[PDB]
Parts: sequence; structure tokens; C-alpha cells
Amino acid sequence: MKRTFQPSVLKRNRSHGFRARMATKNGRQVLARRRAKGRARLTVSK
Amino acid sequence: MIREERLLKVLRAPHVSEKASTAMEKSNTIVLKVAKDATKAEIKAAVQKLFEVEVEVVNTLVVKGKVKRHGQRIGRRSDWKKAYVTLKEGQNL
Amino acid sequence: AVVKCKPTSPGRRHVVKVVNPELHKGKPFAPLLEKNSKSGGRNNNGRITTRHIGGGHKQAYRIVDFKRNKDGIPAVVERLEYDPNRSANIALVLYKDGERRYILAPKGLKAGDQIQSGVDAAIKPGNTLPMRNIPVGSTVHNVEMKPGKGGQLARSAGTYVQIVARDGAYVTLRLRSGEMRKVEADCRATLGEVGNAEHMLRVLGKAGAARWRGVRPTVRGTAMNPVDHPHGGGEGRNFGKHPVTPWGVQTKGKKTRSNKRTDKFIVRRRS
RNA sequence: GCUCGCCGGAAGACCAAGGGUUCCUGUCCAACGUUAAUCGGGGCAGGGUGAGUCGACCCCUAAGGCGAGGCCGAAAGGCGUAGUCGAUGGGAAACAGGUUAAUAUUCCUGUACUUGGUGUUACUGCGAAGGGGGGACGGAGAAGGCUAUGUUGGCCGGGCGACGGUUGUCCCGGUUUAAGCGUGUAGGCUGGUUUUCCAGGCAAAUCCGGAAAAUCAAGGCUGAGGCGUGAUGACGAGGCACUACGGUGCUGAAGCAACAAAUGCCCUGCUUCCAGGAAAAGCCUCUAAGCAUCAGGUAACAUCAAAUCGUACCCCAAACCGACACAGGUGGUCAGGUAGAGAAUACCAAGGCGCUUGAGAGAACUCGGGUGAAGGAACUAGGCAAAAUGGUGCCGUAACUUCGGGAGAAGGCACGCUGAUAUGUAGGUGAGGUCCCUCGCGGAUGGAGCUGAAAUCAGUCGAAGAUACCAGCUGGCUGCAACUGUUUAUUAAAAACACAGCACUGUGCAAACACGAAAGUGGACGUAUACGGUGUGACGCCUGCCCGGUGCCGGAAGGUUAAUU
RNA sequence: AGGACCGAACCGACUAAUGUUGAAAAAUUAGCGGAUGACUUGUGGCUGGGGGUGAAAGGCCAAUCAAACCGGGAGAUAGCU
Ligand SMILES: [Mg+2]
Ligand SMILES: [Mg+2]
Ligand SMILES: [Mg+2]
Ligand SMILES: [Mg+2]
Ligand SMILES: [Mg+2]
Ligand SMILES: [Mg+2]
Ligand SMILES: [Mg+2]
Ligand SMILES: [Mg+2]
Ligand SMILES: [Mg+2]
Ligand SMILES: [Mg+2]
Ligand SMILES: [Mg+2]
Ligand SMILES: [Mg+2]
Ligand SMILES: [Mg+2]
Ligand SMILES: [Mg+2]
Ligand SMILES: [Mg+2]
Ligand SMILES: [Mg+2]
Ligand SMILES: [Mg+2]
Ligand SMILES: [Mg+2]
Ligand SMILES: [Mg+2]
Ligand SMILES: [Mg+2]
Ligand SMILES: [Mg+2]
Ligand SMILES: [Mg+2]
Ligand SMILES: [Mg+2]
Ligand SMILES: [Mg+2]
Ligand SMILES: [Mg+2]
Ligand SMILES: [Mg+2]
Ligand SMILES: [Mg+2]
Ligand SMILES: [Mg+2]
Ligand SMILES: [Mg+2]
Ligand SMILES: [Mg+2]
Ligand SMILES: [Mg+2]
Ligand SMILES: [Mg+2]
Ligand SMILES: [Mg+2]
Ligand SMILES: [Mg+2]
Ligand SMILES: [Mg+2]
Ligand SMILES: [Mg+2]
Ligand SMILES: [Mg+2]
Ligand SMILES: [Mg+2]
Ligand SMILES: [Mg+2]
Ligand SMILES: [Mg+2]
Ligand SMILES: [Mg+2]
Ligand SMILES: [Mg+2]
Ligand SMILES: [Mg+2]
Ligand SMILES: [Mg+2]
Ligand SMILES: [Mg+2]
Ligand SMILES: [Mg+2]
Ligand SMILES: [Mg+2]
Ligand SMILES: [Mg+2]
Ligand SMILES: [Mg+2]
Ligand SMILES: [Mg+2]
Ligand SMILES: [Mg+2]
Ligand SMILES: [Mg+2]
Ligand SMILES: [Mg+2]
Ligand SMILES: [Mg+2]
Repeated sequence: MKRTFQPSVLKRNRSHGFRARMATKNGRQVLARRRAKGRARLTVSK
Repeated sequence: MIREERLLKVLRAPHVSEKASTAMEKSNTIVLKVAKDATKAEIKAAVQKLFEVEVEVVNTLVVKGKVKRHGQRIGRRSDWKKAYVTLKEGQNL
Repeated sequence: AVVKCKPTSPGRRHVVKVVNPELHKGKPFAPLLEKNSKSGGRNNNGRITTRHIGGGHKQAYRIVDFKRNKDGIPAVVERLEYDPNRSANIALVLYKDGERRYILAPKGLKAGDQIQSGVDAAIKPGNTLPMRNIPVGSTVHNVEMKPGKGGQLARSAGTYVQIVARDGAYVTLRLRSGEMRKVEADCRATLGEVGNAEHMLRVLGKAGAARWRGVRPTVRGTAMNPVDHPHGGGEGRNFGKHPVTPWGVQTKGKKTRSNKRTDKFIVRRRS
């Protein structure tokens, strides 16, 4: 049975990557939120 | 021309292993741990100057570090560059 | 030529096809082609704005001369061609100076025919003249509505416009819909009717044939639920309401034209 | 190690995605592994991934994204121009052999190829953000020519058989060779060459397009494979000799032909159809402002350069997606033998496995199967399930029908093997010889050799010859839906949805309509033979009466009636 | 020629049995339908929550759908247990 998670590094980076987050005001807000919470990994990039 | 400082820094250590010995004995190729940012030209220049030998060609590859363990503490070794440099059968350095 | 297929399969029984022996069989004239990719009925917001569009055969766009602005230079018909972008056939024409163009092929236009545009052209099918220089009662197509804008009226296969009257700076046309419209007398028109009049006689014969043309199925409002159509709902076949569009406007007789700007140019509605 | 069993269009091999050291070696068995474990994809330590030619990076664009100015919008922002990104597509170049415990088109051996720079020489009108050509494109079908590959014969090496026979018409094994270069073949396309002129290609052009004459009509482009070379090389059964029994070194024969043949190649071709089948650059070419004995260009020779990143390992899976070492899912490539139409099926080759609890016993009952006296649907809601039919060739086949169908209707006969026809027929292929010349990868005759159906006649064995695997049950009456399709991912596949056709109605183009506070966009680079909405639902015969109610359309005399004043 | 026929791959899911603390949060086995087309499939892209998409089942929108998920108003309110 085909499940929901079908990995693709390019689609992952384009949908949730650092540059995609930086592209909009709301993505920058999520980055600021994660920095304030002190997440050790801001995005999916690594 | 590449300066003296760059060539003095690009060579880190001679590599030691069975494959290194086989290559040295057969194809007169020596194996070196070099700088991560060192290109084939810099490696050739540094070997020609600091070792005083003659070089045909340089082969390079990057070795990825191993993800290891130290008492329930994940740790990763660094990446390093490896160079197969062929000396033209006249020195036996 | 209209011919019906033999019923050697259920999908072929009712197929009626329009075959024209005189259309070109090779590839079209390449320097007059463009790419024309499909939209699916989506606008630049990405939303479906016109339903029932999608798929169908890949098509290339042919640049057609609707203006006919090369006055005074004769042109000869080189070949008739198939155009996937419109119901009419088009004709490649060669000008005396070495320039080639596509035009809408009028009825009776065949290879080797001679065409011309300008004020000093003969009253022959395929020739383009300002309507000031076209006799009253003529039959034209590719009719302009503004001078130099290009033809916009009577462009579909078998269509034509009759020049009913003429006075002053305007002429009175009778449109294909049955509407009387006033047009500036300096707008240009091509003599004759548009060709390929047997186009209405084709019978697609099966659903896939309409799918080849890029039209998706229509779902009746009475077959869905009231959350997504005013006609929806019911235990069995139920209607009990006045027919409307999916957005709630009455769809059997209610008029939607509202253009006070162009109302002055309409002598009488199609009725 | 020897037996046995299983897969073999995979349960073998190689890529892409995804994962990340799981790869190799030494060591260890606490925990992990559904048991034990000396073993492991477990722990610990060390080793391992070598590129001018493969891929990325790069040049070029698609869908789409972003977007200087700009237009729009309380703010935030939205759309979009010039631009600039964006592969799943276009664009230069490498093959064979050997080698590691683990890499190899990357290392080595041999032989190649591509693009750019620097110099020398010779000759010479070069030049782009511009023009032209090219790149450049669909479905289906058919033939012909090939190759991969296979079989057989010939040849070389070995053998003479644990039990009757086996010096032969016997048995086993091998019989391999690339890119590149030269030839330019089967075949596909198109008439060449030279002048003079011209409302076109935003300017110009010698280039493209167009007009008119002269002349010759065979020239030009593309092209699998074959042959030669590459290659006296490499590889090679086997033997000789060591081995710490893994493996190491050398020697090393033959290394041909015929036939058969792909879904691969010629072919981005040919024929045909309608639903009419990317873009841009690399490339060739034309000139412009300009430069003008400089630059630039053509060609030969030499030298230099080709950086950086990836490269281990799994990849139908115990390493990816499924919480698991989970009967699930996962795109592409390769494709042997015998039988067979076949990538079905059965048994096998190469190669890979026996699925990480076993040992006994031989109760009821459950699961998966085999057989069954006599009866044959009496079972049951219902023939559910099971049983049965099942191939090829030939004969034969009803009502009805939209004349296609129905139809494989139904039903019936033959089928193995041996010999002869005929020491191998019909056919296919095709050498030597001979003849001709545009002399060659040419042609005409020649038929050796090879391969080889189908049938007829006789004979013969069994209970049975489509003997296994494989492989339609058939017929009659009737409701519904015309038909192929679609649907409740995970209790409903249908009579439901769609459908071709029919009708009503809107819409004159800045269209109606839809998404949008708007700018704009789709409709549509379409124009009433078009587009939207609604109902009905192939086809045949048809579709009767009612406008009082509600809606919609038309009208604007009279009554009423907002802001306003 | 064909939304033609029989039939593998491939795509589906009509029947029965098993399984139901499963090998599996939808499968296995034996049969079954389509199989050149309104086909199927890889890669990438677009549509966003009173919104999308829907050959229309209130189907689907990450094991969630008559209004997704996450965070917030928030200790909503609860004549009820
Ligand atoms: Mg090298
Ligand atoms: Mg519609
Ligand atoms: Mg319809
Ligand atoms: Mg319903
Ligand atoms: Mg409603
Ligand atoms: Mg009712
Ligand atoms: Mg009622
Ligand atoms: Mg590890
Ligand atoms: Mg291992
Ligand atoms: Mg123990
Ligand atoms: Mg244990
Ligand atoms: Mg390990
Ligand atoms: Mg490298
Ligand atoms: Mg763009
Ligand atoms: Mg934008
Ligand atoms: Mg701006
Ligand atoms: Mg770019
Ligand atoms: Mg690509
Ligand atoms: Mg390996
Ligand atoms: Mg061969
Ligand atoms: Mg095929
Ligand atoms: Mg590898
Ligand atoms: Mg297991
Ligand atoms: Mg599994
Ligand atoms: Mg699949
Ligand atoms: Mg099989
Ligand atoms: Mg038992
Ligand atoms: Mg039993
Ligand atoms: Mg039985
Ligand atoms: Mg019995
Ligand atoms: Mg009996
Ligand atoms: Mg009986
Ligand atoms: Mg009974
Ligand atoms: Mg009973
Ligand atoms: Mg049954
Ligand atoms: Mg049975
Ligand atoms: Mg016989
Ligand atoms: Mg009844
Ligand atoms: Mg039906
Ligand atoms: Mg059906
Ligand atoms: Mg269901
Ligand atoms: Mg079902
Ligand atoms: Mg518009
Ligand atoms: Mg209906
Ligand atoms: Mg079919
Ligand atoms: Mg079938
Ligand atoms: Mg389905
Ligand atoms: Mg099944
Ligand atoms: Mg069928
Ligand atoms: Mg309902
Ligand atoms: Mg769901
Ligand atoms: Mg709600
Ligand atoms: Mg509150
Ligand atoms: Mg509370």
C-alpha cells in the first residue's frame, strides 16, 4: 500500500527550505518563532 | 603563480595503509592527506617544490567522516581530502 | 464531403465526418507558427474560471492576417490548410514581393486564385475593401468594427455579414445572430462567405471524440447535493424550483447584457 | 565438502529515487536478532570511494516562480514589463584487456577522441542586442535490409566409462575479440549550375523569399550493417609447478562456416489518418554602426588547459515508504535452452536462495487439498461453493438485427509414434563455375551446401495421443441502462454519474460568465457553424391539453412611492 | 480502421474462503474486469479551508472532512454526570 510520505529532497527543500521560509513575511515569522524557542534546527535544510 | 604560503599549507600528512604501499611499490604513486580546499594544481606545485620531485598527475577524492559514539554521545569525524599523486619513476621519494 | 462511418463498433455507428480532399497534407508553414499551450480554464490565480476545459490534442498556433493591410500588391493562393485553432480553413497566400501569409479561406477559394486588398480592388471573393467601396447588399466576412483593428465579425465556418444600408460615416450590417449593427464606413471587410460550411454536419459519435477537443464532462446541478448547487438535493428525482446557474442567477430567459457604452451602435437586438 | 529441494521476465544483473558507512578486514557475544549463536545489516577498532571523455556543475529553454521601473491596493500586499531563474527535454569528447579484502569506462596496459588558449607560417573582409536556415518534434500500420543472439556442422584439446553395449553417425569442453580509422553499401530525401531583376525578411545583405532566361540533366545530402585495419596484440580449454589448500607464476591449441532470428538498428525513414502533433541555445549563414596595411577570419604545425563536486554499499529491498529483520508499495534497463503463439506456462542455464525456533506424536476440532458406492440441486434466501467446459485445423451454425452483428451461436470429426511418397517434399537461403560492363560492398545465369513446414497412404502401442502445466460451460424467457467508460481510498460498482445526440436560453466582443475591494486574468490570441448556463440522454416512432398560481420576458396610460427641495 | 476481439505485463476490485489481540490500522489465496485508450506511468509545477478539487459518492484535500491541521481568544459555556 502506498503511504503518505514519499521522500524527495528537491521538493522538500523547495517547500520547507530556508530560502523558501525567507521568501515571505510569514516564513520569516516562523523562523523568528523557532529562534525564540531556541530550536537547534531552524528548517529542513540539513 | 601560487605563492609560498599556500603551498606550505596545502600538504597535511602522508597517508599510511596497505593500498598506499601497493600504489607506491607498483605505480610509484604516493598518497597524501591534503587541505580540504586544495586543488590538483596546488597539490602538484606543493609536491614539486616542498618535496623536490617531478609529478605526472594528481588524483583527488574526499573522505567523509564517520558518525561514531562516545558514551551515549553522538559524534562525527570531519571530512578530509586524499590525493593520489604519481611521481614519474625517477625519484623513489 | 460528408460521409458516415460503418457501424463496425458501437463507437463508430453514429460518427459523421467532414473530409476535404483539397487540404494540404504536409507540415504547415513553420515561420508562421507559435506555441499555444493549454490553460485548463484556469486564470492567473490558478482557479477554474470556465468549467469543462482540459486535455485534448496538442496544437500549434498559426498567425493569421485578420487586418489585410498590404494594399495594392496582388497575392496568389498557394494551398489550403487545416487549422486546429478554429472552425474555418485557412489559405497560404504568396505575394508578388515574396511575402507569405495565412488568410481565412472564403467559400470557393482554391489554389491558384488571385486576391488583393485596398480601395482599388475588384469585387471578388477574397478581396478586402473598405465598406465605403463595397456595394450595398453585398456579403462579406472578417468584418472590422474599428478602422485598422482587424476583422472580428463573421469569422466562423460558413458565416457572413450582409450590408443592409449605408448613410454618412456608418453602414448598417445584418449580423449572423440576426442583429442589426452600425459600423464605421471605413472599416474593412472581405468579400464572400467563410468556407467549410459543412462543419456543422459533423457528428462526434462518442464521448472520447469530444475529449480529443479538450472539453471535460458536464455534471447536472440536479445530480449533486444542495451544498454545491442550488439545484441539488432530494430523495430521488426532485426539482421543485426555478432553474438557475451554479451561482444563483436565473438561466432560462433572464437577460444579462448591460453595456450602455455600445448601446448606441445597436439598431435592433437579435430578438 | 557431498547429497536433496526452491527461483530463474527472478527470489538473477545494472541504473534512477531514497537512505548514509549498512561496504572490507580484525576482534567480541553483555544488550539487539522472536530460539541457540562460534554468526550478523549488533558492539569496538582500522581500512575503503582516484575521471578532460560517466553524472552534476555549465550553455539553452517548458510548465511555472521571482520580478528594476510600472499598474493596483487601509497597512500587509496583488498583478505584471524589461529581465532573471526553473528539467522531467536540446547542447563536445573512450573503448578493450588486466588488477584490490573492499574502487574502477576513474588505477595500469594498448589503441583513440573533443573543446578552448598561446606561438609560428600561408592566405584573406572581418564584424551583432539584428535577418535567414537548421535544431524541430503526432497516432497507427507495413515491408524490406540487418545485427544482438541461438542452433548445427567443421576444427582443436581431452575421454573409451562403477552394470548389458560404447573406435563411433560416440561423449565433454572451447571455438572470443571493442572504440576509433578507411571504405560509403541495402536504403531515404531532393533536379543541379549560371546569370539579370524585385512593393518582402522593421536598416542592410553576396544570405532567405519571389520573377525571368541560358544550359546540363546527373549532381548533392543522409545511411544500419558488411569488409579492411585496430590485432604477429589481447583473451583463451588445458597442462607444468608451488600453496599457509585462499590462491600464485608461466606455457598455452583451435579460434571457421552455414542456417535461424528479435519488441533492438536502418527509421527523427516510408504509407496512412485526423484529434493536426514544445521552446530556446549550441550550429551554418547574411550583413549593420565600425575597424580598416590593426583587429578579425581560414587552414597546417607545436605547446598548454580541461578546474570543483559525486563515485563505497542497498536499490522489488532485512539498508527506500509501511512504529518491526513487517506475506504490502516502489520508475527504468538486460532478457539464454527445450517445448510453446507468447515476456503465458512447465522443467532448466548463468547466477541466487532453503524464507532466524526446533524435536516428537499421528486424538477431537479448525485451515489448505485428493478420492468416493447409489442418487444428482432433493441443499439453500440463491447452484454460494465445488464440479464441469477449455487447443488447432476442418465441416456446420437459429430467432432477431441498427445489416456491422448475433457467432467461438449450438453441434461434430481428426490429433501419438514409425515408414513411404521424398536416402528431406513444397519452400526459404545460398557457394563454386561462367558471362557482361557505368570495375564494384556491381549485375545476369548457376544451383552445390544448409535449413525446412503441411498433407496423403500404410503400419504400430495404450484404458486414454489438445494425455502433463496451460486452457470458453452452454441454451431459453424477462426488468433496467443504448453502447466503451466513472463512482462512495477502507461494508454500496449499480438501475447511480458521464456520454455522443436533442432542446431551451443567455451572449455583438472591452461578449455573456467566472476568479479578483482593484489592477488584471480565464473565456480566447476564439467571434454566433462561437462561447456559457440549464434540462434530457444512442437509435426508431413520438412528445397531447392548461399561462388561473410562482417565475421570466415585453409595455409604461392610470394609482402609489426614496433621497432631494 | 476500431473509446473492435481473446489474452500476459500494467491498471483495477465483482465473488468466496481465510485473517479479525492479523503477516497487513483494508491484506492473502482461487476465480474476476479493462488491457491503442475518456488508457496507464515517472519527474516537476499550479489550485488552500466557507476555500480548493469533484464523469457528483457530501467523494477527496498527508491513516483526520456536512467545513483540514497547528497555534491563539481559552480556565469559551456546561440549569448536566
Ligand atoms: Mg588519471
Ligand atoms: Mg460547459
Ligand atoms: Mg452536454
Ligand atoms: Mg447523490
Ligand atoms: Mg443552497
Ligand atoms: Mg419521488
Ligand atoms: Mg412535487
Ligand atoms: Mg554503524
Ligand atoms: Mg558484511
Ligand atoms: Mg551465552
Ligand atoms: Mg539470543
Ligand atoms: Mg557491523
Ligand atoms: Mg573526481
Ligand atoms: Mg516565464
Ligand atoms: Mg510577479
Ligand atoms: Mg517594484
Ligand atoms: Mg538561465
Ligand atoms: Mg534533465
Ligand atoms: Mg563492489
Ligand atoms: Mg550473427
Ligand atoms: Mg512492445
Ligand atoms: Mg559501485
Ligand atoms: Mg525473518
Ligand atoms: Mg517486506
Ligand atoms: Mg507500479
Ligand atoms: Mg513464469
Ligand atoms: Mg491430520
Ligand atoms: Mg478438510
Ligand atoms: Mg474433487
Ligand atoms: Mg459420489
Ligand atoms: Mg459413480
Ligand atoms: Mg443426471
Ligand atoms: Mg429446492
Ligand atoms: Mg428445503
Ligand atoms: Mg460460482
Ligand atoms: Mg474448479
Ligand atoms: Mg507423421
Ligand atoms: Mg418485473
Ligand atoms: Mg450502463
Ligand atoms: Mg462497462
Ligand atoms: Mg467502499
Ligand atoms: Mg465493493
Ligand atoms: Mg479580455
Ligand atoms: Mg437522466
Ligand atoms: Mg478494446
Ligand atoms: Mg482482454
Ligand atoms: Mg478506483
Ligand atoms: Mg487476485
Ligand atoms: Mg473487452
Ligand atoms: Mg445522500
Ligand atoms: Mg484521508
Ligand atoms: Mg462550521
Ligand atoms: Mg474570552
Ligand atoms: Mg474547561
